Amino acid sequence: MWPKRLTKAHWFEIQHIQPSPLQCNRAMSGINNYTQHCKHQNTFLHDSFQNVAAVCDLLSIVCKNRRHNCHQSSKPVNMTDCRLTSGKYPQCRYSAAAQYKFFIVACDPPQKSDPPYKLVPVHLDSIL
Ligand SMILES: [Cl-]
Ligand code: NA
Ligand code: NA
Ligand code: NA
Ligand SMILES: [Zn+2]
Repeated sequence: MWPKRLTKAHWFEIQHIQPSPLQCNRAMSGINNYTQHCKHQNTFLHDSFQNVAAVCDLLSIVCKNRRHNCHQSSKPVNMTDCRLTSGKYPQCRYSAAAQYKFFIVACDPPQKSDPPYKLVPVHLDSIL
């Protein structure tokens, strides 16, 4: 059972930091249970939390929401794009598509419950 009271960064990890190979139907089940719906799409970054969090130390750039707490990866990474293809919740089923792309994360100072880096990733802003 996932903790019931997650930080933004912890939810980012759960939703977007997962290793490959991974199967979309299985990998989405916890996320969907947590949100009580079949999420229509989700991108899994096939990199470690530590490596993704290190992107936060890179130059800050503008986000889609017009804040300036975003940061671009210095290299592309392998990622899987899970796209909902059928099922009534909780029977959610997905197609998978591999990608090899740069990403942009929004980062914030850690909350008290987060690992005590200078900044932690909280939102997958873009893939590009
Ligand atoms: Cl991972
Ligand atoms: Na509390
Ligand atoms: Na990984
Ligand atoms: Na960068
Ligand atoms: Zn949709």
